This record gives sequence, structure tokens and C-alpha cells, in this order.
Amino acid sequence: GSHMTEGTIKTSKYEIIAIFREELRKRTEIEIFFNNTSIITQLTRVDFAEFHIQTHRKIPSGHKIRFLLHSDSGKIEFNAALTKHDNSGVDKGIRYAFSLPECLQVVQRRRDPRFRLRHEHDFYCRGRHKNGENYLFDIKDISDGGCALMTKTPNLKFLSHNALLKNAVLMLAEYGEITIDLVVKNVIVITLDNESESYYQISCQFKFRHLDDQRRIEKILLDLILEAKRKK
Repeated sequence: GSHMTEGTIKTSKYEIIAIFREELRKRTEIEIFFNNTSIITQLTRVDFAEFHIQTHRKIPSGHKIRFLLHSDSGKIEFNAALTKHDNSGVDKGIRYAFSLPECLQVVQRRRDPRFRLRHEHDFYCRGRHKNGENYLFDIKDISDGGCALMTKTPNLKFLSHNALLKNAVLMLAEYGEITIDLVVKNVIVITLDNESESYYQISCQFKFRHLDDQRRIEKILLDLILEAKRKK
């Protein structure tokens, strides 16, 4: 375009490449999110098709990863899938290659995907495990990417890391029901002391079946967030 600056959304391949090369040169901090974890590092290489980072951590593959480039111009958020990985022979670290993003969004706000919203609503998740056993969970918090489920009587063998809860149903009161697949990410036991009660919290990632399902979730979020703000 004719202006110096214009879009918070970048889709031009040439601009995107140009932006990565510049941030590389400025040693801009890149933040990588996966599951529970966030690491800060720098871009180690930029070419026409891919960008590299190096880290000793294991990062899930075959899945789009959330990034944040903490540029001077604002946070540049994008998703990118891992294409290659091996040992970059620096303290024997791992060199990851990611495909260049095809869309960038410059935001001034830090949108940490690891955070989930607490609420007052009567939301539950019901379904059957692989062996036909019924389960029920309280939906304690929720984001557009996942939720925390809670129960005092978990069937732990079906809740291992990356275990899949297929055909799980989100009972969302006034918002209706949403059948979805959940990927178990993390299980912790929270104990309240005052007699003692232990609650199991299972953190899950949504595997949506349609955009319509995600949009419904996003509308609920906007309602919950608004409610939470009005609560201050």
C-alpha cells in the first residue's frame, strides 16, 4: 500500500519473510507456547520457507504451535507447524524448523493461550470412556482452546497424557450442548485443608468438530470475560 504502516494483519509472503529477517537481526525475543509451558529464545535462522529456533525442550509435532514475537512495533502473534527437527550440536541442542506463518497479527496485548477463565456457570462435561463407563466432570474454567475439568472420582487410566476423550459432551446450561473431542494434557490433585478434600483437575485441549462449535465457545467466552470484568 501507499502508507508507511497500515495493517495489523499481514498476509503478504514477502512482508512476512522481511519481518522475520528483521526480527532475527534485532535478536527479538520469540515466545513459544505449548501445553503448560512457555519458553523465550531467539530466531536462529530465517529463509524463504522456514524459520528456526533451538532449545533442549521437546515440542509437540504435527500440530500448529503458538508464537509471540516481542517486537518493538508490538507483539506479533502467529501459529506455525514444525517441519524438521534434529541436533544442532550446540551443547547438543535441538534445532527446530517451522514453516513460515502465512498470517501475522500485530497485537499490543499479550494473549497468553495457557490462561483459562474461571466462572460461576453450571457447566459440566459428560460422556463414556472407551469401556463404556460413564464419566462426569465439572467444567471449572474455559478458554477458546481448552478447559479444566474436575472430579473427585476420576478413572485415571483413561486420563493419561495425550489420552483422547472422544464424543465428550459439553453441557453449557443456557448455551446448549456441544459434542467434542478432548485431548487430556495435564492431571493434578488439589487438596483443600481446613478434614481434607481432594479434587482432580484434568486440563484438556479442545478438538473442535466444526468452526460453528468453536464460535459457540467463543461467544460464551466473550460473555464470561465481560461478566468477570464487570465483577471488578
